Amino acid sequence: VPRGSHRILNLVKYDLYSIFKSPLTYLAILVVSSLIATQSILMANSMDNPKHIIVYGSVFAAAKWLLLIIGLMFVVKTITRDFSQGTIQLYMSKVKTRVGYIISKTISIILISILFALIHYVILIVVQASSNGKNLAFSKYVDNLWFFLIFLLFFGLFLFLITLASQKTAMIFSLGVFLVLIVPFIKPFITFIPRYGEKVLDAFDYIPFAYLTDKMISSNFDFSNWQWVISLGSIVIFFILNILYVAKKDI
Amino acid sequence: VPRGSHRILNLVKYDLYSIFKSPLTYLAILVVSSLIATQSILMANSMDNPKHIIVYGSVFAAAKWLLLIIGLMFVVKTITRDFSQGTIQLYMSKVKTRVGYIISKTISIILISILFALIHYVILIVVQASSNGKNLAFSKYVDNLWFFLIFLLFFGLFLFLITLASQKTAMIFSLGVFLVLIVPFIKPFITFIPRYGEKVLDAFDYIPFAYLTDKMISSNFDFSNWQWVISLGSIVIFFILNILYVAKKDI
Amino acid sequence: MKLEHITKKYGSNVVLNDIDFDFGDSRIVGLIGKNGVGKTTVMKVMNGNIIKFDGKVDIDNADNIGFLIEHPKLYDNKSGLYNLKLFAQVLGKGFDKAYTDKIIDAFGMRPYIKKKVKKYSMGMKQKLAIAVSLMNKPKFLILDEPTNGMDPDGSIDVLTTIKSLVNELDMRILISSHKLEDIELICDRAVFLRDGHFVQDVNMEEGVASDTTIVTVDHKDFDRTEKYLAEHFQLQNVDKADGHLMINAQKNYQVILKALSELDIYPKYIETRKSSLRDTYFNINQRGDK
Amino acid sequence: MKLEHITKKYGSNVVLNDIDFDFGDSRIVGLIGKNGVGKTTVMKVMNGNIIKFDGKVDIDNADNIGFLIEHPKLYDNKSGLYNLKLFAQVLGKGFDKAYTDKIIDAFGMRPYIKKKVKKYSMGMKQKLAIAVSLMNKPKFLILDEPTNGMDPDGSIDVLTTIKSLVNELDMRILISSHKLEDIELICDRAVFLRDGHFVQDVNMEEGVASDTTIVTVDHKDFDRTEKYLAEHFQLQNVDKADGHLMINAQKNYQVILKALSELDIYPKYIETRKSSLRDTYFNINQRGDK
Ligand SMILES: Nc1ncnc2c1ncn2[C@@H]1O[C@H](COP(=O)(O)OP(=O)(O)OP(O)(O)=S)[C@@H](O)[C@H]1O
Ligand SMILES: Nc1ncnc2c1ncn2[C@@H]1O[C@H](COP(=O)(O)OP(=O)(O)OP(O)(O)=S)[C@@H](O)[C@H]1O
Ligand SMILES: [Mg+2]
Ligand SMILES: [Mg+2]
Repeated sequence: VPRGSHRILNLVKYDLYSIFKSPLTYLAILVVSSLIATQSILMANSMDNPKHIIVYGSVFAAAKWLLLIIGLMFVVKTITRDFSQGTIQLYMSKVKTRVGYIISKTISIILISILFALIHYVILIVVQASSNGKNLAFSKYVDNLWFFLIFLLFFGLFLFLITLASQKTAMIFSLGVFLVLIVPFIKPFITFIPRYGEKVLDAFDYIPFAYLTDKMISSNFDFSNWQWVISLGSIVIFFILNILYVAKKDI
Repeated sequence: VPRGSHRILNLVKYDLYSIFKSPLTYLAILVVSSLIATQSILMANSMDNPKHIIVYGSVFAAAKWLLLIIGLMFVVKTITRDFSQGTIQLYMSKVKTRVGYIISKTISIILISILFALIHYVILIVVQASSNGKNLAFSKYVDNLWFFLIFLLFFGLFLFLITLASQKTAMIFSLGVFLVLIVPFIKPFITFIPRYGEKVLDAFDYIPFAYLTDKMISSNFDFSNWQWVISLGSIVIFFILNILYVAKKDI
Repeated sequence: MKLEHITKKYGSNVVLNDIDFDFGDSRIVGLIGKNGVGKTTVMKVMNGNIIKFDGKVDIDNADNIGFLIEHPKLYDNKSGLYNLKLFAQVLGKGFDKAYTDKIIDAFGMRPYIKKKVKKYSMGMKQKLAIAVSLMNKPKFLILDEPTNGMDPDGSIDVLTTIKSLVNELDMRILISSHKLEDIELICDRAVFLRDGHFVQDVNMEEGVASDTTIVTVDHKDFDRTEKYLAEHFQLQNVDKADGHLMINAQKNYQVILKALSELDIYPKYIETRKSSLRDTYFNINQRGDK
Repeated sequence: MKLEHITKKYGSNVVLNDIDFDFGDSRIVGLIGKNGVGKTTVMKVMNGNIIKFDGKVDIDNADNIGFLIEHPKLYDNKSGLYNLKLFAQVLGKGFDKAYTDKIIDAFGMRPYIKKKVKKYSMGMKQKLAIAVSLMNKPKFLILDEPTNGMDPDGSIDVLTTIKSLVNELDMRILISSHKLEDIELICDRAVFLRDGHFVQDVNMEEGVASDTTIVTVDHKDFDRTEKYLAEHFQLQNVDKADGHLMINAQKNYQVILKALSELDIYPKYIETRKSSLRDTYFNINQRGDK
């Protein structure tokens, strides 16, 4: 009934509300804005002594990288808040509520992703207003939203399941960071070394951790039919597992 | 008096004791061993169809990377254990004890670093026993110890100070990982882009975070006189700050 | 809220064993037992924080259950008031300002309700936690030592407030608690849990007091004093560990004191007073350790 | 362990204000007050968990201070026994097996001492935590509601054990606690802290003039009972009309009852009425809320 739905949404509202009140959020936004403005101002308009013309695509990709990381950390905090304060015990009292808890968090993750995508959009629009160059297609920004939604929801639900499996929070933040910064590190470090190097590299296109992390610094994207399906399928199964698990795990 | 020293050491003994009992330690060791054996077996002895002759230096550097990360996480756990369980409140009751607490942890960090260096040594000796190639100098392994001691102590004390400053543990594990995997990521991503690119890159030689992280994947090292001094000086000041801070911070 | 044949073990440690429970048209049920018996476990099963209890937990899920288990659960960097609003909106039906205020002022937490929880004392946190549970405007309220950290006045006002509320709302309250004296303030029955099952069902409808007299003797005189008193008066309870024998109240101590003197027994103490859950408790549990 | 002019505030909230404290050759000092008064704060200052108290805390650092503040502090993934050994080696002088055992069995925690702490109940954790503090073989012991989660028997045995230990070790004990009845078991004084300053001290070894034992006899026995009490006690009042004689309060009636029995006198009723710390507490603090 709508009463159930209402209670679920009320929890969502509080998590988002918190994001918009903590000064930390505001700080993080200012940091991103500063870094982007810095790149634009310092060299995009000056390195080759151009007549102040820049590549928004370079800015775009950098902004995405930063916001996806900050976003993922916001997602992790959203996920771990109840384990941290121990308040989870007050929610998981019956199946209807336990399931609603997962639903609420899933919704919050989606809304966080939307927020970050909106920030990304705004930062880049300001850059476009500020200098010269051909503006990016609206549809490019839209596809960027899709990337954010998928990236963050995939990692969010994955980490959520782990959080519930272990009931630890320190290692969730650790994994969020670790996974993001390991793919781009390890690829060029050793992928080329084994006789299976090419095999391994090709394999990454079918592994969401690898391809979603790699695309975090791309100016654009185009998922292959398989790659698209695999990522979305992974999201669906994690969601399902979270439900099946929460329904059985003692708190 | 020796009684004071004894109590400090007893705390150290317990932290190390814990490391040697948890199955997680044993798992981590096996993982490193497996990865090294894997590289040796899969391609070092076969990629170019050599007569089973390998470069221990490639193995050496990889092993170092893995052990320094695992080591740093062991260090972070050693640091945050008392905040996590809240047991810190039972120690910080008077200055003599508060100071002893810092001393104990400093000693534990050093001993952890030694342990990891010993593991590194053993893994590589096994590799040398296993296949062909010119064995690495004993003195190279020794210098590698020095690298471990410095790397881990620098990060350990830095993170310790943060831990005490914020009284949070989730963000200590996060920083440990983040810092390690960010330097090698960011360098080639944007260092070359600004007109100050060369300036920035050169600057990294004087910034311990950058140069200590970068050398984690080197087969060897040679610190410049400045670089050597800067790192060691940084360790000393962190140690001092930890003492001054713990002596004043309410628990 | 009914429990049928509940059995729960942790490895080889059986905590609950074929334990049954209900509310026989009662409203306030106290739960008494020693530490390690399983009071929290029972409550968790009822709350539904356990799904491995091998038995039937009969709950009309249409109803709300409010509860507080072990240490209080609050969001530390938020105000007390914030937590009340959140839970009312989140676990409850919605935030009822008037209801909330009655609880805040009845408990007397008002002066610090707008301060952050991390700045609260243990006592303050419990007063708030009780209120948080109440904010769901539940029918079943399950409290694990609700007055554990409260001061003498806090305990009385909180407990009194809850009793008023059980009529305002059609509630059923289960209170697991030490401080039998608090249960005695607000109760209409109590159950004594031992070795995984209920041992006594103690019904109390009125403050009948069942006045009793305590006669206290040296331990070397306990056996013969017990024999004398049980034969000539009505023995109600004993406390062997402390040398107490409890008989039906006597106005006049002469006959007992003379007869005991003829047996060379001279009491360390004697007094007429009201009956208590404390005496009931010891009679049942003292032999574990003593 | 002396406190001189201690003042402590959190922003505008003054908790302690020019508060002084000492042990006037006493051993067991209870601390009583309402929740929000600052009992924990005082203890933290003494322990030395606070360094911003604007005053002098006089501690011979040569000595050890053991303590338990708020919720118990233990390493969750380790056994109870492990924690005792660790702390004895780490904060204490060393691990004394015999000492440790006396505490474990006296508290009765033996059956679960080898189990992991995370598997412990709240009560069990407190019994262990008290033992952890004791393991330092300290001189000053500071306990923040040490029996807060203990059952009736646990509380008595733990408190009794500590009192024995204060003689075995030259200790001074400060106990902040609700359950005035527990303080009354083990105490030789108590201090009442209200409004951020000490308000009323009580010397438990002195009591008051009104603390009297009343003996009631048959009229024909009165004169000979009065003779006996006059020769062996101090008669504070004599009501021949009603058969009552008042002496200073007696803890143990055996001497009187045996002596009267030798005279062939058997009193009908013996009673003592002395004010409880509870009554003292309410008199002082009830007006805050009421
Ligand atoms: N997570 C757990 N793992 C193993 N054993 C447990 C766990 N939780 C509780 N127990 C055991 O279950 C028994 C009863 O536990 P509880 O329900 O917490 O006790 P209780 O009746 O609430 O007692 P208190 O805490 O002193 S009121 C004890 O013997 C505990 O050791
Ligand atoms: N970290 C803190 N920040 C702000 N205020 C605090 C903090 N800790 C305690 N207080 C306040 O200090 C006052 C006294 O606190 P405590 O020492 O914890 O009280 P208490 O006498 O131990 O009471 P209990 O917990 O109910 S026995 C209260 O008004 C608290 O709100
Ligand atoms: Mg319990
Ligand atoms: Mg307190």
